[PDB]
Amino acid sequence: MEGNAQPVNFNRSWDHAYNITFNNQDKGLLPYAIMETANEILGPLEERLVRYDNSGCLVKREDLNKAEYVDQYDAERDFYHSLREYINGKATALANLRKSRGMLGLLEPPAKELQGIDPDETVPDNVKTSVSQLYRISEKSVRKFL
Amino acid sequence: SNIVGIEYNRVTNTTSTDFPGFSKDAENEWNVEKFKKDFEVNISSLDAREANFDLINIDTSIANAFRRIMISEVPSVAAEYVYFFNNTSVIQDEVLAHRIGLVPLKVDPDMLTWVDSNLPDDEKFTDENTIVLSLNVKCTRNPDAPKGSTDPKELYNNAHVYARDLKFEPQGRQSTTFADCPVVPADPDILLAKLRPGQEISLKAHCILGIGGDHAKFSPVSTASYRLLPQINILQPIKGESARRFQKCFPPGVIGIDEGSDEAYVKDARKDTVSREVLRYEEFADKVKLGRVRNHFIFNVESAGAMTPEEIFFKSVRILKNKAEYLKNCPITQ
Amino acid sequence: EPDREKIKLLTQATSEDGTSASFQIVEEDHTLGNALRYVIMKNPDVEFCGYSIPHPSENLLNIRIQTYGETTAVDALQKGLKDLMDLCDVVESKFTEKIKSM
Amino acid sequence: SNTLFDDIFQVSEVDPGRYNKVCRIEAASTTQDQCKLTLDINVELFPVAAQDSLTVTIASSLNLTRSWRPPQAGDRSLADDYDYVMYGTAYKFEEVSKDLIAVYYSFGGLLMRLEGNYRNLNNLKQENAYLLIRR
Amino acid sequence: MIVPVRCFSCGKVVGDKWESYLNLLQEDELDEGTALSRLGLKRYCCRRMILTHVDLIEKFLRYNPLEKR
Amino acid sequence: VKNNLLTPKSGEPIIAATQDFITGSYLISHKDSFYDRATLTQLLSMMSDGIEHFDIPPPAIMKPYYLWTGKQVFSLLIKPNHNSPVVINLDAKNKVFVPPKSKSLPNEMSQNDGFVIIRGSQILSGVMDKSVLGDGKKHSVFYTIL
Ligand SMILES: CCC[C@@H](C)[C@H]1CC[C@H]2[C@@H]3[C@H](O)C[C@@H]4C[C@H](O)CC[C@]4(C)[C@H]3C[C@H](O)[C@]12C
Ligand SMILES: [Zn+2]
Repeated sequence: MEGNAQPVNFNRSWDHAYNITFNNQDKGLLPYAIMETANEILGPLEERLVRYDNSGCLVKREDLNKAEYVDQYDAERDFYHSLREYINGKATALANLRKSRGMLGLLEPPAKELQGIDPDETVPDNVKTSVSQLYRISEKSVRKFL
Repeated sequence: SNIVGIEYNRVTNTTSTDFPGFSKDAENEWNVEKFKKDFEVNISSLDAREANFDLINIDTSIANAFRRIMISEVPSVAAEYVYFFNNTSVIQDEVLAHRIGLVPLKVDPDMLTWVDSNLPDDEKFTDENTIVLSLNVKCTRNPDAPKGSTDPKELYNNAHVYARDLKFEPQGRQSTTFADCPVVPADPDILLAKLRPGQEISLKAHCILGIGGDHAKFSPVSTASYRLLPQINILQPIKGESARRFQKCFPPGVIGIDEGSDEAYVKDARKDTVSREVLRYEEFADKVKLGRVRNHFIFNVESAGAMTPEEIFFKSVRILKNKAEYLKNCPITQ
Repeated sequence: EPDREKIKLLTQATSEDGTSASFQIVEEDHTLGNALRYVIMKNPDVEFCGYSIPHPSENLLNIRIQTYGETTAVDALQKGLKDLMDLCDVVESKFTEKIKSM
Repeated sequence: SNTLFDDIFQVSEVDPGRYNKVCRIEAASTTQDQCKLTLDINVELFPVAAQDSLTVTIASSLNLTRSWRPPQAGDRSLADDYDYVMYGTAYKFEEVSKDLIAVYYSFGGLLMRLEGNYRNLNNLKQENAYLLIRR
Repeated sequence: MIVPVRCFSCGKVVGDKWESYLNLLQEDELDEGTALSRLGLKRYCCRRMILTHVDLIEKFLRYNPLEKR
Repeated sequence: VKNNLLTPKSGEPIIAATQDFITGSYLISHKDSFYDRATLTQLLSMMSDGIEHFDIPPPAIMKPYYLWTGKQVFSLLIKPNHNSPVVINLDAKNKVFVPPKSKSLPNEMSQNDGFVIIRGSQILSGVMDKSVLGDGKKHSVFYTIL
């Protein structure tokens, strides 16, 4: 165990992944894209951990978190939740920065069909480069961290 | 700067900084003409057993190499094997052999040859590589000693076995080679043993030549060391009674007060053993600074008596040059 | 007749072009390694010269010389040995003339 | 150009605490209200006194085997008209407030914090840089 | 048991200074700190060699087995 | 010994720097330790028996002289050349940490080099002591490398 009563240290792993995948020519990710990449990686891992009741059949979604349906895999599930939360925190931080510089904070996906790089009315030489300097999370960085 | 600054709690600037790559100027390349112009030797004292001389504008590595080669690489002759006939003393045979091996012998090391170790003992020692010293002392009661005396020098005959009792026994051509320079100990008054009536010592010591690295008895120098030239800078004039106090922070001959201006000035920085006492007192802070010249070495080579200190230093320089030449002539095996 | 066992070139540490090398020298210690280090660092082409005694029980000395592309490490070592010889000759001459001066 | 940043600073405090060769100086920019500097300086090579004006610039190159080779003597360089050149890496860009960011440089363990409006600190790009200081 | 021939630290021969040191203490009535300096023992490593020496050979020789006591 | 660098009691390193190795490393990594190229090279040959190939980094001080800080010496100790794969990133507190003047400032801007930061393999701040090189702490250099 590499953490304080945790299997993995999230801060050092995130810093390691950011440093060893660093590239100034790599475009950063919007917060919803970071969340989507985290969900894409962590989906099948926590979906194969199906919850069965004591009888041996599937458990309804309304009562997944009840006490009598606690299985041996829950710790794993807990880990994944914490992992997602940590990544979400990073995305939230980026979103907050985008809300402090006058830009639009895309913590949630904008639309199902909306396309194109939607920052286009903000001046590129002033506010885009500043938020790129302060926070730049690439797909390679988050994939390496996961 | 080439001045090792001495502070109250630390020593600063102790490393040599004369090489290209220290700065963008890329100067201080190795030029043998510049080193020949800059290097200086000043002998201040030259006795038969001690030499004092300053090496100026030389690097620390070379002077330290000379010191190390003088201590542990210049060969000298000392007793190596001891054969005992009837040692009846209180002193054990091992102790007596060790003491006899520790005496310095006044033998020129260039008159001998290195002993081949892999040869057997029947033909290992010849007349070219072994000096034989015989000792034979028997102690008897003095028949006409004073009644009221208690000195063993008067109550007994040979109660004190000294190093001058080590007689030299020439073997073969050593009867002619060592005719004008007989083998005597360099310190004849070394007290080897003490006896009482009824005790006897008789032994033969085979003496070969070796280096100081193998054993400390083969080191030709009792001591051989250098020290950097001290340097005292008085940044502000020190007047009156404080100057007298400023005089008491140094050995007596180091600094003095001028009679006219009544201010202290450095008289002889060589006598200054660096005790940095003046750095204890707050009144002399920001008024005096101490240092040592990094490329100004004061060698003091004291011989053990076998041969002159200047010969020892010259042999050390020749040994370093021969090491470099031998490494240059060797082929590099992959 | 030449001493093949005196100085060796450790193949596993040298470079392909001979710019960087490490030499193992038998029956030496700091008294020669330090002098060689000081002399070789005065070569304008040498950017790395350092000696080491790996164990006191072994009478051995490993010296590493890394240069730029102008000269190989073997040439730097030979130049350093020759230059140390010249330094010893100059010191010898000055000392032997100041003895006869007084 | 090669010069990422250039300004003139007024020193307000020199803190040599627990060290004998390295002092931490605090400086405020002249003709720039929001620019502030906190820098570790080898005081023996470059002596700094309080209330002294000194020019600080940050460049990406001094030009006008893989070991580091010093430039040849006599080659013209940006370091020729400066008194103290350091080499280091930018490792942290953080925000102090709106319209105000801080950049952290580490020149082999000697730190520099440069705080100011992000209009002026736009050219710093989180890479290796040279810090040139003169009087 | 007997005065060592050489100083342990440097290597100066101090085995020939024992009798002279005893004579300067006994006959000339010199103090112990000046008799050492008069014999050329300047370094403290040589001074401790015969200043702290215990001459046990005289005590050991009282029990001579080769001669009635 | 290599497979048992960590005690099973807590997972912390148990085989690490002892006395007289922590002190020397602290004196090398002290803030007022500056070495020229000769002393740098001798130190680098002193840690590797004159065998390992070292890529000398550009110096931290350039205009007056060429001086390398001891933190660069330990950066070369962790990663000697480009062929070494060791790239470790960590942030840690020393045994004696004196917090900075302002609470807004980060931990590395403290007095007496309390906070150590390693990015890539360069030691950007802090000194090396029992917290970073010794035993008992999970943020040490050797623990990260292992
Ligand atoms: C085989 C080696 C011989 C070697 C040890 C002999 C042969 C040549 C000798 C030197 C020269 O005589 C010149 C000087 C004369 C002075 O009086 C004493 C010193 C002096 C430097 C000599 C020392 C020594 O005596 C040497 C080097
Ligand atoms: Zn002594």
